[PDB]
Amino acid sequence: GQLEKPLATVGGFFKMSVMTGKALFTRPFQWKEFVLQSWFLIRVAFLPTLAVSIPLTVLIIFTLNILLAEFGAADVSGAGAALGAVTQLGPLVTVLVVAGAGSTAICADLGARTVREEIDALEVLGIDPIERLVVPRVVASTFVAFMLNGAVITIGLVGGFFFGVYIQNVSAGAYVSTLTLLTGFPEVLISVVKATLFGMIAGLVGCYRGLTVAGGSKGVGTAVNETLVLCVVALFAVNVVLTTIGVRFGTGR
Amino acid sequence: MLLTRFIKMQLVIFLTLTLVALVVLALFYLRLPTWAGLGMYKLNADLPNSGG
Amino acid sequence: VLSGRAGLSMDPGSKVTFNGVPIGRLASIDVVEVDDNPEARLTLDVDPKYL
Amino acid sequence: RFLDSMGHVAWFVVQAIVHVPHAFRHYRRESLRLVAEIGMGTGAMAVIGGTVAIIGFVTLSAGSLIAIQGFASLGNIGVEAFTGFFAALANIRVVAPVVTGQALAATVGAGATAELGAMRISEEVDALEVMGIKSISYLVSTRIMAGAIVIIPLYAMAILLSFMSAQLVTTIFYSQSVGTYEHYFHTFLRVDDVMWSFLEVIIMSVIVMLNHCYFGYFASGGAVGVGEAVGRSMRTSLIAIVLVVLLASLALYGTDPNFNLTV
Repeated sequence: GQLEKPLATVGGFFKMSVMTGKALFTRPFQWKEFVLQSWFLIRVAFLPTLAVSIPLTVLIIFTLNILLAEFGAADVSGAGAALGAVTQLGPLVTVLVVAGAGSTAICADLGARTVREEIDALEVLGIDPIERLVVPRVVASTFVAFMLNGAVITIGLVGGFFFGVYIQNVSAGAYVSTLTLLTGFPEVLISVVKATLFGMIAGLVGCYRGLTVAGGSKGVGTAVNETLVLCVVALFAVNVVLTTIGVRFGTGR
Repeated sequence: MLLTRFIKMQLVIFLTLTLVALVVLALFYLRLPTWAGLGMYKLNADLPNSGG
Repeated sequence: VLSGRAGLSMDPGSKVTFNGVPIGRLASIDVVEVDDNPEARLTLDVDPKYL
Repeated sequence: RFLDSMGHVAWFVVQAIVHVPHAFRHYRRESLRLVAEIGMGTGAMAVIGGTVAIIGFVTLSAGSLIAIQGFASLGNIGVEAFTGFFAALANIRVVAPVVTGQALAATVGAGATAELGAMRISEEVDALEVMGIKSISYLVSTRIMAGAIVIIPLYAMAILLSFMSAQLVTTIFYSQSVGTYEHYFHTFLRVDDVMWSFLEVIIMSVIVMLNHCYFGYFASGGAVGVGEAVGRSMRTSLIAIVLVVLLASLALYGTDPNFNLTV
């Protein structure tokens, strides 16, 4: 009985996601809502994404450079600079600035629609919310996560190059020539898969929590907080699983 | 005022977790007695060169 | 410190040692023309405790 | 506008800081209740463990990631006995402070923003002001004191679980000997780094609590605006945490890296 309580919400989320997939592959797509939600997520989670990605990659590059300079092998730093940035820094900054901003925004928007009885207004008009609202939001979440992951990886690599060369006086040719030493097609492919899955899961969780808001006076805030916590936990677990799968393939081996 | 004995229960379990975590981290992971010098005596040496 | 050649794997941030213990670090390396011959000049930043 | 907003947040943080002794003397039971609520969560998230469980799961995941990728790369190169040396410097310098900060931000900060927004909407702040009570001193200063009291155990648990996860992944799943891992871990880990990391986490937690209390205290727009306040507070908290960790690491190890391997 103790496990049966969260299992009901788990089943509701899973059934809602199954219906979302069915509406995506069966019913006509909502291009207008998809465009609107894509631009909304981009405008709500682009500047924070850079503002979190730039200092974090600078910190990682600084730590790697000092540790390797003491180690003596300061010419292979770019290798690590690539290896983290493609496979962990990109998807994890995507996790943070998607779950914090876009997932919470989707949950708040759908909760606002629910408490204002707009969902019931759609439902009494014969329309299905899962096809008109959830599908464009999940697709927009996936698209924005993909693009943001690409931008994060690129900006992180460039910032690491500039910091290491112009501050810690490492050699630029060693940075650019060692980037591909440990990173190849498997790493960028697993990064793309991570970003796509993270965006899809964040969109699904945000939509499901927004549709099932409790109203009241703290229901929307509680729903947003629960959305954020669930997204962080689920995306970290999925990142662990996908990291294991990706290192099973490997560029070095 | 207050003292609902459920907040008290949360407080005492949190304090137990705090003490356990602090002691385990200080002893088995950080080795604070070794860093401070508990149970150790000082010894010196003179070398012709450091040798790194 | 002047020398015939700087030496490979000698870059700014290299440790300067006395009797094997670090006392400072290398600041910069340059090429100086002495009697129509290039030589290496190294600038060292040393803690004045050991001077 | 921009200067006006900066001045408003500066006034809020100054007023919250200067009322810490007043809150400490006048309100002790409230501080203890907030300590319990922050440590063990509230609402539906409290039944799973609250902030402790979320922090533990996220830090275990981060340590597992470090061990996994680290061991894979070093085994590909060949020098795989350095994993214990690589994991520790990964956890202390970059991974554990930032990750614990983001998890603390999410759980505690979003909960505080939601609570203060609900109080603002439900006219409870007006009720406190009518009854002759400093609302900032009663709410925000108490939150700050509770966060300062609770952060050290939380980050101690986070560090402990990150180290445990890295060691377990390396020495059980990858079957590395425990002796080599423990040697390279305890030989190349300095307690000074851990102390400075604790200071970073304390400062970061104070800043995060101030930011989230600001976003929740001045909420508007009914129940709908509370969620938007939570989202904005989360974005600001992420940026502030990363910036604090970067600045502290740049200041500490700019000249002395505090790590020796070669001669």
